[PDB]
Amino acid sequence: ASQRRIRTTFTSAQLKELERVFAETHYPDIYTREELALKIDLTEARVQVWFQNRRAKFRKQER
Repeated sequence: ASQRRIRTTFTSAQLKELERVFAETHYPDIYTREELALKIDLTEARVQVWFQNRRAKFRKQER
């Protein structure tokens, strides 16, 4: 099952990696999301949510 979309379930190491990938690729593709899912050991849906919310936050903070 997926995790709550508004809850953080990641470590500082996991968030660091997720942030790094975001900076490089803002919209992970099929295979990238798959690998990301393996990195966090959670459904791909969880990756999609994180990057979707992170992208929204980016746009809000974008100047």
